[PDB]
Amino acid sequence: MKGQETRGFQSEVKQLLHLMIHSLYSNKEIFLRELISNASDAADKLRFRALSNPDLYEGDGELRVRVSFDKDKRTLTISDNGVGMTRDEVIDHLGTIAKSGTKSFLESLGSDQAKDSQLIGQFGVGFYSAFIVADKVTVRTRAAGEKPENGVFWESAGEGEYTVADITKEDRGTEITLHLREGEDEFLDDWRVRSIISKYSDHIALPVEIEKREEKDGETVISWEKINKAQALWTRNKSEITDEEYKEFYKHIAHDFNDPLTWSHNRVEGKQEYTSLLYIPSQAPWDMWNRDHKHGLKLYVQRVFIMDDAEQFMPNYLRFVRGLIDSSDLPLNVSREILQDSTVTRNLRNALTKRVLQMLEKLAKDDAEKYQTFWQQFGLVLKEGPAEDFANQEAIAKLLRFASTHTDSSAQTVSLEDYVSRMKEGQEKIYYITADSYAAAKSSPHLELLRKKGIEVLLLSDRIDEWMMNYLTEFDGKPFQSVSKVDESLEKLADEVDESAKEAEKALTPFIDRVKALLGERVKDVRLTHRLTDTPAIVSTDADEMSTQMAKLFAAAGQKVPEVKYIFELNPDHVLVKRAADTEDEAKFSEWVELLLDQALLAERGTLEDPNLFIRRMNQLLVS
Amino acid sequence: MKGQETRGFQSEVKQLLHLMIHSLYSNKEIFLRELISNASDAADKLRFRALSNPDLYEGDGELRVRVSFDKDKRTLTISDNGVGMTRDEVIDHLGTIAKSGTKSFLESLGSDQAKDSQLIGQFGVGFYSAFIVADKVTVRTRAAGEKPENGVFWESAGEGEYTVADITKEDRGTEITLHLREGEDEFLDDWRVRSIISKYSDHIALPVEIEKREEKDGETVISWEKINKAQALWTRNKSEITDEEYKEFYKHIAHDFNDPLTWSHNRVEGKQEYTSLLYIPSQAPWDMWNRDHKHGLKLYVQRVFIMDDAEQFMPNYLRFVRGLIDSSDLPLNVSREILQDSTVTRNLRNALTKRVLQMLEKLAKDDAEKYQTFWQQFGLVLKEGPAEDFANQEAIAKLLRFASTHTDSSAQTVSLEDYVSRMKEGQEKIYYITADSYAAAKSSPHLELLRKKGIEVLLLSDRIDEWMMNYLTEFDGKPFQSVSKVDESLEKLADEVDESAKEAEKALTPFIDRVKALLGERVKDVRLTHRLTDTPAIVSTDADEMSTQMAKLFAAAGQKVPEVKYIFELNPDHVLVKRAADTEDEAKFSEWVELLLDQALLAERGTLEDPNLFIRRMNQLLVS
Amino acid sequence: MATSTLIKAIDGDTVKLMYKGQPMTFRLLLVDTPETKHPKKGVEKYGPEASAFTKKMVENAKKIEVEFDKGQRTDKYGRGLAYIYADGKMVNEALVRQGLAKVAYVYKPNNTHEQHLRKSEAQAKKEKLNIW
Repeated sequence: MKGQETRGFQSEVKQLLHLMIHSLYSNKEIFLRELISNASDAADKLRFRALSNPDLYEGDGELRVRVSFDKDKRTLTISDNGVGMTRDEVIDHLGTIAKSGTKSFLESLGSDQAKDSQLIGQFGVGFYSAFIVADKVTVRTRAAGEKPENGVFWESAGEGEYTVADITKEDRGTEITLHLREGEDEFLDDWRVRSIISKYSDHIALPVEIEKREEKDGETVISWEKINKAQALWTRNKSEITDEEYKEFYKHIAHDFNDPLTWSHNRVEGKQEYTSLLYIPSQAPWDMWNRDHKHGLKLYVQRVFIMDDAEQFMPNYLRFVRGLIDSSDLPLNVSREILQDSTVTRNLRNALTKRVLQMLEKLAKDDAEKYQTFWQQFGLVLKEGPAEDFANQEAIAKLLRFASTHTDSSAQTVSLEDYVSRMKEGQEKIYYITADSYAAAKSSPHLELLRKKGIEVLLLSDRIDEWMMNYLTEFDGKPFQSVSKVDESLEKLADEVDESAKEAEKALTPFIDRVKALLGERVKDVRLTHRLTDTPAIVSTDADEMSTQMAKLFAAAGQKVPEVKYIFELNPDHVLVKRAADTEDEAKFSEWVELLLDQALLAERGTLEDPNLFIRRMNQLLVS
Repeated sequence: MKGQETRGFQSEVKQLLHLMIHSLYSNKEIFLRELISNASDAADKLRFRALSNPDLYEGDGELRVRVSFDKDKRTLTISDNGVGMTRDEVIDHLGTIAKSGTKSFLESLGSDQAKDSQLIGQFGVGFYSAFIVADKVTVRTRAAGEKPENGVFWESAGEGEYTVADITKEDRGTEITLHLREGEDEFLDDWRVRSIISKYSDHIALPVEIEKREEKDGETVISWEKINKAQALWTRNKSEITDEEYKEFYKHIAHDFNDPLTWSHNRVEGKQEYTSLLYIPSQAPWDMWNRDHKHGLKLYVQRVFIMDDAEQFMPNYLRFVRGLIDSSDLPLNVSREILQDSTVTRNLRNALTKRVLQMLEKLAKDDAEKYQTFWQQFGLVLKEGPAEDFANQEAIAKLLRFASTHTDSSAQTVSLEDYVSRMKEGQEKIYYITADSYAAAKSSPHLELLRKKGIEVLLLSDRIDEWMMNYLTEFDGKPFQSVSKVDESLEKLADEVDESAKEAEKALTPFIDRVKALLGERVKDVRLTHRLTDTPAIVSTDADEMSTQMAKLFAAAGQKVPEVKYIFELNPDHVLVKRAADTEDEAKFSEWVELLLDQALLAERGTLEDPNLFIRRMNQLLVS
Repeated sequence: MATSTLIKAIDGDTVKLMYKGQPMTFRLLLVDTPETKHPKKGVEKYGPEASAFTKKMVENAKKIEVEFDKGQRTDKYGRGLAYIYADGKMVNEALVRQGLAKVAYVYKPNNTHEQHLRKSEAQAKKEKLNIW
């Protein structure tokens, strides 16, 4: 018996506070998971640096991570023979996880400790999670190959401080003795540690061995038996790999801990032989629009590590992809400038571009809810897609999700695919209403006309959607119906006008004469017609913005065109013109009339002859 | 300069088109003016070259122009003994009047060919006028010091093309042979031509002789009779010069054909020998706001031309004053550098500026008509006057004319001295108001408070006035005052703003937080400033259009720049912002804030990004 | 969700096709097959509106660039001298010292006091006696 009565948890902004949501993980053992994940990236750094100096092995070639456990003192001791950590990698990173001032980018200049967000994404997760179940975490590390006396002692019990002291350890790699709290004996029980280790260690290439100690009379046999499959997730059989081992390997190679929506483990041989394993994050990275990486693929050449977070294997449009790539054909002496310049990496990243296409298209058809999560985190990124490659824009348009009139929500749940299913009989034209603001899309009157006839509309309300609009003129052999104008097609059909009848027009005739002679030659003509809408005044146009774009049109007078002075039309019935008609007094008659004028001009230009004429009359009727 | 590639037909009225229309002049014989004009300045350029080397006279000590006429062949040959015209001085001059591609200053850089319009102002009038009476114009020059073998040929029938070649002309100077049109035999009559010689040449320094030959049976007698006095207008008796000679000589030295408003012919004799002759133009020259010169006087030293467009004798304050100054005191070998730095030439410029003071202050009382025409064309530049010299500030303020609420005309006629009489009992302060545009500022009805109080306010819609006024703090004891705004925004120190201080700011801090998160990145920054005023909010700027015209101010993003996103500062005290803070409702909260945003934005841009949204707001709130 | 028809249509005024960007990024995505360029347009219908109320506003003037008339003139004479050259001797900012602008305003005072007292003396006279 428990009884889950009531709930409620709403928290956003700042990475650290979002880490604390899945810090608990409903497991606690997420600490041991992430701890060995750093020992995997330590083994990575070692095998890379071993290409520049094999002295790092110190003779001992056994690269492994060993977990020993004690009941008496209550200490869980995880010790890898990786690169370890230098005095730098401890003080300049673990110190910046404690009190220093990394903030989000940096306390002072906002640049120096900019590259600690990547480092907190990995090591920062294991830090707090360790202290969830550990009373004390003692890190006694030593850099492999480098002098034993430059070994680093580190101590904290979870406070915003660190006790750092230089010690000697002839053993290379990192040795972390976590004094677990009394009660956390589970992580010190053999069977439990077996299940815990295996769950993540199977994604890890580095053999994770355990203290199989037999404590018998005289026979106190200490043996180290590997609980992991001891095989790198990209090179082992996809049949042996379960879906979680992918999700868990992501957290290592991405320097993260979130659950990826989907992945793509494909091997491609030929001239360019590589094994690719890409993923799709459930989060938008902090550094998405920053000049540093949080996207990228960990470069391996022939199962050996070179560099992490290498975005050089992925186009900037596909920056949403996170994973790794093991090229067996690529040079082992390769560098980031080789990756930027050399043609082999250009053809390699284009060979990875298609792995992205399959992974997205699948996720789209498979689970559009996960693809909706992807789209609301990485939409702006994929919006560059149809705007670059207009050739395959139809194929990318299946991936494109827009906000529509299907709901009054800002959620881009409706697709061009969804719309194909929503299409009416005879409908060859997909109706679009475009705006750089969501509230400006909601300022559209054309919506009421679509509402009456029962045909569906896209509410384009994003910044970079206008860039794709330069190319996205057709999808699936079906053109778009742009709301670009209202036209004189309804010329003599203007009878369906509520009750704006000739009774009103008899009272309009003196009003017409007064307005035309009040405005004079700054307007072409003031015609009183029956446009309903919430707009009290609207204009009629001849050609391109009346005449603001052509040859003959500017050949009329040159200066702005005389014809361009728009045809000032009003709604006699609408309360603004009606309250303007109630006011016969010249001062306030001209206040209303010239207001409605520059309002209509503002609608068909965006710019005014006199902005201050308008802004006086506009703000004055709002205030007085 | 190496132009080419410039295809863009858009030129009308600007100089050349306005020249051709009034180069007809209903007169025809206006050609004969410009021919002798070019002959006088040519002989005067030989006088300048003679200072640089006497050998360039080619043996001729007597420099004059000799008109001759062939009645039968219908060709009129005006040949001067001037400098002539060098080969490049024919090609890059007459050729640029016919076919080249000068645009205005240069099609390429807009600088190199800027001295084309200087030549078109005189010789372009002479070109058109010539082809009115002439079917064909054939130019044969030979430059001073250049051997007869380097004689130059130019030929055109009035087309958009020319024929330039090298010929032999043993005579130095210029030979203009106009083949008159069939019927135009009027200008082949000796008595006719001599009457037209005297009519123009009388105000010209260069002796104009005519071919008096007696070609009888066997008797080929040849003589030359000078019809002109052969003395300079400026050096001849002031009372012997008629008004018409001043007016037409203005047109000569101004490179124009309009009438001057007024003039002043003076001579100064004794210690410092200089004759001064200044004219006031009726129309603003094209160079008024351009980087090449037509402002200033013509420098002569002892009836010898040195340089045209010499603004060394006349400041930017009087740049519009066009005429000339001859000095028998200053050196013949005087340099453009000596003209700026020398004390003798400073005394020249000082006496000339004071002589224009005597002309302008007279002209105010002499003809308020011509003085009002003067100020509305030239007073924009004259307005630098006080705000460059504090010593004469009061005496320049006597020349300063502004606009005031005397009349709703944009004609700036009213002086400060006028305002001093026009002051009321206890009206010690000169009420002024600066503006961007007269029509814009006139649309403001707030000034009706000053109407009923019976105060008059200075209307300022100039560009440079806002700077000039910074020193124009007081005139005649009366201190100037801005009625732009004053209130409790400072009252004692800061916070004396009704009571909008810390207590308000407790509610304003989560308000700023909400607004900046609502707009996201649409705006740079949003503040609550306690400028009480009668306006709800105001946007602030760094530089021009915030940042939409400078290097760093475009090098930020590259689109419309994050800097260009205006700083939105509201008054929390204002009743509309009280109602905006009273609104907890999401859609209406944002609507109020964004109303004041696009309100202030439209006041500083004259343009909205998405107009329909802001219009829909005023429509809804006013229809209700 | 979908409101009966489909469309949650809302307020209306005017419409414009959004645009500001066209040159951006580099070139690298899928393959060669260039053909998605074929637009369309059309409009032929108008509907009614339901917006009719009258609220109250809070009267107050408005600031900006200001110029206008009155109807008034008169003149003087005296002073007159000129010599300068546009350089940078008196190129600087200041303007205004102090002024009036006391046109009109509505002042609202408030203050109250009641308060009272009572106090009086009495007239005590002396007795008189006379004899023969």
